[PDB]
Amino acid sequence: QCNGIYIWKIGNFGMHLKCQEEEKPVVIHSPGFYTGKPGYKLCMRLHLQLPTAQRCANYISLFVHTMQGEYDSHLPWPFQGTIRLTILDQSEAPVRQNHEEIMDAKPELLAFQRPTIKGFGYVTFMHLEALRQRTFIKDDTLLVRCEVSTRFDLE
Repeated sequence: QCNGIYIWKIGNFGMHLKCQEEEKPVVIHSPGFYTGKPGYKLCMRLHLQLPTAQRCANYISLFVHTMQGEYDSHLPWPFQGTIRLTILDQSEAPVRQNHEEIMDAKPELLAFQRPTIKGFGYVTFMHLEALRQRTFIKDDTLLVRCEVSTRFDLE
C-alpha cells in the first residue's frame, strides 16, 4: 500500500464456509502490504476454527504479521502504532454496522520485531453466526480492512 490502509478481498468464500462446516481446517494468507512507502510490511492470516474445537469453535480468527521489507534497514524497531482490523458490512453506506477491533502494537512481542526468516490478533475476532446478521458476504466475497497509524516517535 501507499497511504496506510489496505482492503483484503477474499472471494470463493462460500467454499471456505462449507469446508469449515464439514470439519476441514481453513486458513487464508493475505498479500503483504506496506504501512506506507517509507514504511513497514505486514500481512494477515484468517482462520475459520472447526466446530469440534475444544475452545473458540466456529469463530473467525485474524492475526497480523510482519514481513521483511525494502525499508527495514531504514526504520526503527520494533514496530509501534495503532491497527484497526474491520470485517466490512457490505450493506449500503448509511446503514453499515461493521465488525471491528482496534489495537496498539506491543514492542515486547516478537510479532512486531524485525523479521529474520508468530502473529498477534484475536482468536475470537468474529463468530461465524454473526455473518448471517448482516450483509457481510456480497458476491461470494468477504472484505477485511486493515488500517495502520505508524508512530515514528522514538519516545
